[PDB]
Amino acid sequence: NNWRWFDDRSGRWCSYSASNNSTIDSAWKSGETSVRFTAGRRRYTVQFTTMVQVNEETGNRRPVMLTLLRVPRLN
Amino acid sequence: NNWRWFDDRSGRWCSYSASNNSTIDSAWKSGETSVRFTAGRRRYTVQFTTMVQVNEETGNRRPVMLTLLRVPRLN
Amino acid sequence: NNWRWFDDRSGRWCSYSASNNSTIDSAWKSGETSVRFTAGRRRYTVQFTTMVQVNEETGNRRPVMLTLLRVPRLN
Amino acid sequence: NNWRWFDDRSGRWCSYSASNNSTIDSAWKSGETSVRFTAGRRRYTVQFTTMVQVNEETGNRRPVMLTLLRVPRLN
Ligand SMILES: O=C(O)CN1C(=O)c2ccc(C(=O)O)cc2C1=O
Ligand SMILES: O=C(O)CN1C(=O)c2ccc(C(=O)O)cc2C1=O
Ligand SMILES: O=C(O)CN1C(=O)c2ccc(C(=O)O)cc2C1=O
Ligand SMILES: [Cl-]
Ligand SMILES: [Cl-]
Ligand SMILES: [Cl-]
Ligand SMILES: [Cl-]
Ligand SMILES: [Cl-]
Repeated sequence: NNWRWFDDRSGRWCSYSASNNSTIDSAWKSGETSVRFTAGRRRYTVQFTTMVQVNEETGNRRPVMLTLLRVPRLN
Repeated sequence: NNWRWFDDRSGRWCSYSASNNSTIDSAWKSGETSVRFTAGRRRYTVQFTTMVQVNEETGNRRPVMLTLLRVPRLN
Repeated sequence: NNWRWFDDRSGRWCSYSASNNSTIDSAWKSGETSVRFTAGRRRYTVQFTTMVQVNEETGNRRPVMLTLLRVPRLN
Repeated sequence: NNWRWFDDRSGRWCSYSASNNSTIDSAWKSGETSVRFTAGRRRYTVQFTTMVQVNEETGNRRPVMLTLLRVPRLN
């Protein structure tokens, strides 16, 4: 679960479901500029060119981030 | 201009001023867990452990992001 | 796909097979410090703390790298 | 500091001198596709499009890497 979306109501970064994270990450690795996914009766588009998620039912925009692991890894 | 903060009023990622971007990036590269800066006579702290900017007067939290350069570089 | 090992004979970075790349990347995302994989019966270990692949039949150490895609993505 | 070159005699990644690391990192941040630097009587070019250091006299190719900081930062 490496992708996150920001919830401005709670003021915290939130995780995607395992399947939505996998849909987003597969599109990210394939070079697509955007990806759609469904969660709890809403369709969303993650726009990779702006790092913003758009709720396609309401139009609400929430920022997204990709977590990055340290290189090299610590012992 | 590698650091950005999300403005939920405009629905867009926003750039820091050149000096605030430099202040934030120098603290990021030094391994600090947070950094202080001011903009428009207001004080903020960027918390690197949560990737959020905190308005010190209101407590309002806005997300932040670091732009990343491709490795390897494209020709 | 995203992991590469350096071939000193040819002087080039080389891709892994889709299956070996998936094995390495799953272990990378799970926080493991190392991962074993095979190319047929030939055994290898990728040591994430040193970013080196050890050929477990010859003992030869080849460096490894993880490709990093640009954030945000270009249009 | 943050750039490293692979020493296949010892089988390990090695650091650049502080000045060579600064020269490489300044060219990296400026969008250049390559950078030249010296170490005593040795002359090198780091090719960012292939992540390889080339000895200008002999053509010997040593792979390079850029260390990456975790995002978000750990406490
Ligand atoms: O729709 C809203 O108000 C807020 N919201 C999102 O932005 C979002 C993104 C992904 C998932 C998921 O389960 O993967 C759930 C949600 C969710 O509830
Ligand atoms: O939260 C607010 O008060 C709104 N707001 C910010 O969050 C912020 C951060 C950076 C700069 C800058 O000039 O570098 C300006 C602003 C700004 O207008
Ligand atoms: O000459 C060798 O055996 C290998 N070798 C290099 O490729 C190299 C590159 C930069 C520096 C430095 O001091 O910045 C040191 C060396 C070094 O020792
Ligand atoms: Cl939403
Ligand atoms: Cl090598
Ligand atoms: Cl070998
Ligand atoms: Cl000499
Ligand atoms: Cl050399």
